[PDB]
Amino acid sequence: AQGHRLYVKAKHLSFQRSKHVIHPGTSIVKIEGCDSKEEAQFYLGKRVCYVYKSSKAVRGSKIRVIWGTIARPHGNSGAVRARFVHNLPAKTFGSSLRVMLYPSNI
Amino acid sequence: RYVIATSAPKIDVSGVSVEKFTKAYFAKQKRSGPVKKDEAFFAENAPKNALPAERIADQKAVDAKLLPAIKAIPNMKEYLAASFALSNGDRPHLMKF
Amino acid sequence: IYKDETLTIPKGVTVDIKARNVTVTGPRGTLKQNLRHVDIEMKKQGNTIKFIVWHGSRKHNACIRSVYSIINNMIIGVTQGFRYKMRLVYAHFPININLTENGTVVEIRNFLGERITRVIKCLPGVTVSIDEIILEGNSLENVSQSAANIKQICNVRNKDIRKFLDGIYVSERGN
Amino acid sequence: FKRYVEVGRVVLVTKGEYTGKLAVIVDIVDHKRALIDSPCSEFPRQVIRYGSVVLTHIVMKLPRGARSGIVAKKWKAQDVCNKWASSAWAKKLEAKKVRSQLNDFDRFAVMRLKKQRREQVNVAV
Amino acid sequence: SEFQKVVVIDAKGHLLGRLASVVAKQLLGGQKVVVVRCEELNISGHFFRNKLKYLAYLRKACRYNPSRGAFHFRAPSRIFQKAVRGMLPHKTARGQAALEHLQAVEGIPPPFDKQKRVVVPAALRVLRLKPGRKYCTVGRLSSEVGWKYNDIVAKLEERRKVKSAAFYQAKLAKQKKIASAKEASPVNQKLSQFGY
Amino acid sequence: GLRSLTTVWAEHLSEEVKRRFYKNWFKSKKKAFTKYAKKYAESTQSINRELERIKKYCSVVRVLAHTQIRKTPLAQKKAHLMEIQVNGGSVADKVEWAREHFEKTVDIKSTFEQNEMIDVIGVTRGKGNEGTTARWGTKRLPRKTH
Amino acid sequence: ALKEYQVVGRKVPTEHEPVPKLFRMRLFAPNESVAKSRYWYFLKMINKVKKATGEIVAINEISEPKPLKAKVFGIWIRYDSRSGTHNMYKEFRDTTRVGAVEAMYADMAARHRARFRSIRILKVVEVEKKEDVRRNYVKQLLNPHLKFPLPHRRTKKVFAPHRPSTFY
RNA sequence: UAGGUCAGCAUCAGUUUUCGGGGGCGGAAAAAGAAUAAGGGAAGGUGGCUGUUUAUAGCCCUUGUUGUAAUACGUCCACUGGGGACUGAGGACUGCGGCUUGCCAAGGAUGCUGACAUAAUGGU
RNA sequence: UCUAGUGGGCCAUUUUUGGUAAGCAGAACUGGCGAUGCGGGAUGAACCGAACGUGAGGUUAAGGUGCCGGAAUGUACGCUCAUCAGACACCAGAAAAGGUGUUAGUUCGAACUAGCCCUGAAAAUGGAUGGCGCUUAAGCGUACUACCCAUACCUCACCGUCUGGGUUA
RNA sequence: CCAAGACGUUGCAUUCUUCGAUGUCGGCUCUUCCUAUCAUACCGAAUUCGGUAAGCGU
RNA sequence: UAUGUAUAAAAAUAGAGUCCUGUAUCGUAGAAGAUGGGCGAUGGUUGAACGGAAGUGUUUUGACUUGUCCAUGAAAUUCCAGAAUCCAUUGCAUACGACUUUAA
Repeated sequence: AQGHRLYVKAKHLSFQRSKHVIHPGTSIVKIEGCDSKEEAQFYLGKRVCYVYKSSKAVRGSKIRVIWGTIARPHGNSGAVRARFVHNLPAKTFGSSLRVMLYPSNI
Repeated sequence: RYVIATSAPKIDVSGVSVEKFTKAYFAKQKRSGPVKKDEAFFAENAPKNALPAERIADQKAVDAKLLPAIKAIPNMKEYLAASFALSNGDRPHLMKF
Repeated sequence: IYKDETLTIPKGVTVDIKARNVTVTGPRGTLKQNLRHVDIEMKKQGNTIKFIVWHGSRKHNACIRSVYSIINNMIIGVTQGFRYKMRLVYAHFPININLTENGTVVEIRNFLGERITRVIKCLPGVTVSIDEIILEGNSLENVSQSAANIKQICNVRNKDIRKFLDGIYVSERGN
Repeated sequence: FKRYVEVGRVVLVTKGEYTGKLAVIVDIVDHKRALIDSPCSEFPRQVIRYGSVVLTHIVMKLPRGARSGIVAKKWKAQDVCNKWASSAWAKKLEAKKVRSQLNDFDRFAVMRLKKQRREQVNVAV
Repeated sequence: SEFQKVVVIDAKGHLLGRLASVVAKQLLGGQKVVVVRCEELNISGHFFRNKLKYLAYLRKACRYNPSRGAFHFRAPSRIFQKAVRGMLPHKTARGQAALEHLQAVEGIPPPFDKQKRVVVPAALRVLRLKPGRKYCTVGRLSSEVGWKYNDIVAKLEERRKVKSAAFYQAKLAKQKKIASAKEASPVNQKLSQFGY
Repeated sequence: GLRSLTTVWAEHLSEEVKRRFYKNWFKSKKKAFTKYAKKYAESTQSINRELERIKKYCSVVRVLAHTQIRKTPLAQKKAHLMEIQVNGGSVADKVEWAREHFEKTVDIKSTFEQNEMIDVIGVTRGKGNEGTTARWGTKRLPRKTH
Repeated sequence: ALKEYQVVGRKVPTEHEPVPKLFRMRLFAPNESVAKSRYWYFLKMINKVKKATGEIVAINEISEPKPLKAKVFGIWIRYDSRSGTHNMYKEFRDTTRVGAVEAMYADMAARHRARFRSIRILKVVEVEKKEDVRRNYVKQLLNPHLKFPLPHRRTKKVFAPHRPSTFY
């Protein structure tokens, strides 16, 4: 069953914020195995998606997806910043995202 | 942007013509109309219908021309038949393809 | 950078210091002590024990000689043991001493005429025998603590010390 | 202890641009620094801190404050090269280096070969 | 960085604040965390100072209805949870929901004694405190402030250690047989130049 | 803390103790412990495994006892039931003592010895709602109070 | 980040002093601007010459001649404190004068809570003879047979699987 | 031929971010160091017997040659190779330039495609 | 030229008067608040940074990066063990003198001089470095990079005002 | 703190709020906290004085 | 909220049973995993005892073989998506509920 998962696991940490002001437009994403801004440089520009399931089958499918792109690194620990077509809901903190391997440059 | 160029040994493709593969060669049919889709439409196309014998012959010809190289290099036929996949503990920014 | 002390291992059989615990076994007996309270190297090489201190301050270095003395005392106890003899002092009321469990428990009665019997349990490895009481054992610290506990039990309260000299005091302490 | 910071000890640098390189303690500047050298041309004589190196088990005879040329000739005389490699620690390190340098096709070949290796699982009853 | 479905952490020899901060950040990351052997947690500073701190904690209570006042839990697992709770935004639904992803227990109960227990190097006493610095164990601190199941856990842990040791001997024997049959295979050298 | 591992009942339970399980014994079909009695008769091995489990794992043993309230001059007919901790001897001895005493009676002469200092436990007589003068013993305020 | 600077300067020529004397100082500062600032600071307090009425005639950076040789540097400084009445002499073992001075600045700040403004360095000299060294710790480093265990081993990836060995 | 909604890449433009390479110049025309010739020196003293001066280890100081050495640092290139993001205002032609009359990255985005033509996007 | 409102002020820096003192009274210069949001000081009218049309992107100030909280459980060298340590200006308060505390220094074993800690130190609902906690710090001193973000700065789009240049086709 | 406990020395009015109203002393009653301890407990110094101590009483 | 829902010694740290962490080991090739065949192996994956700390389990006793070669098939998805209560009764209780009783 381990012949799939062409993506990389990630977790939605929070929004771009100060102590008291948030910016929901851009999200902070922590990619598994990425521990520095040098490693995050590889994942800049990749397509990160949030997959979720809902009751009503739009297109006859139970799964909806919010697409997005990795924009720039964040901090020294390898977290990146992402812009999604629809801003991510605030309840998806700690939810898992999927970072595809494309647009590839390797 | 949707390929990963692996460091696997190259395959000899000089012996097959590639000038016949053009945008017009792969182009779809014109529609110019919003009306589309049908159960019969899905029954149409498919591998069985359409897929002209000319396309069949080119695929057979290029396939047969690329067998001798992949048979010469050991472990390439099974490598091509396999499917790439990421497993636990694999970091794409570290591994080199 | 380095402070070193050397000690000569006696005829004791086992001087094992595994896991920083000294299980010194000798002809008299086997005494086990824990030396993990101090980060000191006990390097055993034949019949020589080396205590080394690396990058230690004055307080840390002062514990090196303290550990050396403790090891020497343990070796002496495992070789010949420690015996302390205490002589009871009575003026008017004689002091009655009772030994229980082969001297493991000492009961003192009629101390300064008091009717309360003071019962003190000696530490393990110490045996008390009979106006002089001799406590002998392998652990010198345990023997000294038991003697101190006996002296503290036989204590005068709310009385003039100069006039009331009744009590039990340690007379000699040797091997 | 089996690792003592002394003149002549072979050390493996673990932090900095010279990570993975082998050197020898030529002098002890203080409790936090030491002057090291290596016969390889890519490694220059320099003063390094004890946090960026790990003490290997190999100790080679070397006079205090030897020049690089003297260090190189003593290194060759006491064949520290391939003496470090004789240890299983070095063999594991080079195995990790080779494994990292493996490409996708090599990983697939490794998968097939270790599949053939795990095929046996034959044990006496 | 890696994501596990549940992480069982052996809390032996760990520092209360250092582990609680690591755990609290992991819980906010959406990861379920189980902390076992909370009675072996260590705190910097000598015991008497830690005991006085907890006695200061016991002093806090409502002047009306102490049943409304602060609830001072004595169990080492509950002490650790309190430290984590002070590091989570628990009054908020986000930080409250992140609490039920944490399960701190004393000893290693049956569902977790058969599972791999990782440790946190960022919170280990040996890697964090200079040698010679006095420290106390939460288990002993709890036993003096009211916790009354210290020796039961010690007995049950001793029995579990014996059973786990017997399992390890069985696993060692099986692994020894596998290793012995490993070298007989000729592939071991065919994989040598690949680093395996 | 302590956790009740399991409970083993006697084969035959009197009507007095069965009434403890019903709020309305008159209208009930009196079906309590009927299937337990059936399994006790047909297969005693399951009971034996239960007793062995108590001997092997349980560290505290308590006998369920009920009082023959029909012998007392009381209009109440539900027998009072309680757990009495069995101290003394090994856990195996307690279980053997308990099992061999199923359905038998224990007299207070065996337990208490005509001079023992015991504790008496019970719910005090209810005085209803009371004021702070009677409930708490505060001083009565002066006659002039408004 | 310090750099040793040789600064030579003089007061501007005047009718009273057609040929002013040249004064040179070796002083440590992060850059040339601070080096000139401290240089005028010392001259302003000693020889009655202001930056307004003086000029810097030469600026030069002095690099360590033998930076690959372990040396001992003795530094005299005029420490300034809450009382401001203190003269200190300290010895540091290092390979360069700049390194020794930087180590001195950190040591003074750590022990006596002294800032860059409070400390002024009277003189830095190289001690070549071991018997001239009067500091016990430096002499201990001068022990011919120096050897000691490696201290503070300490060796992201949170949640390690095995207990660290943290030993040899 | 032209046009609806949302997408993907390409070639450009404006703004910015992030890695890398080649080169010039400057400094004690870096300091060092290496190899190779000399002189001198002592040790925290190597071989030789606690003591001495390169031997059965070496180090330091001074000077020459290789050397017009290299590297680092500072600095500049109207030198150059990548990766990412946001933005596309304006609407025939005018201009300033480059190329060779046409072309061009030169006075603000076009080109090639696909999916859906949907409640898709958007609104409440 | 005509006219409105105002003709109770308050705070901070530095200088200062009366006063035992004061979150006290009275002045002088400048900047603020009143009339003013915004980022930081946990919180606060005048403290620090910065002054504001609607938005996108980038970069910063003061302040910060263990968790709460966006951002290094960073690097280098040290000091500190506190039986109710310490923790960032304004600021939420403490002293002389002391210590078989310890780390250093200066001078003839001794006297000292300096840092940290402790003692001096002594209240009333339970309780506040903001909380949790922190001890080769997540404390204190100093240096060094990387990083976080204001409505500030920069490029751009749009709105309005003002300003200047064109317009008989 | 200092040495001849003297001599010294260091510490533990204003009018800001309320005048479209905050019920104004004492006793009685009842509760709780602080310790700068009267008694009780524990030691220590020559019925006399201190240390820990606010548990209980007053 | 999953995409391999892979991993069970206890310990000390001036030591542990080779060490200097798991970047390791276990698993991984096949229409999201087809239909056949030859050799090789006799392994591998899957459809009664033990475990009470929260025993949720562990252990043991018909398909599928990628151990190794070979032959068909994929496409035009032609570039990302049987009880309790009320009614009744009781006074061991009681403002009212509640409580303790009795009631076929």
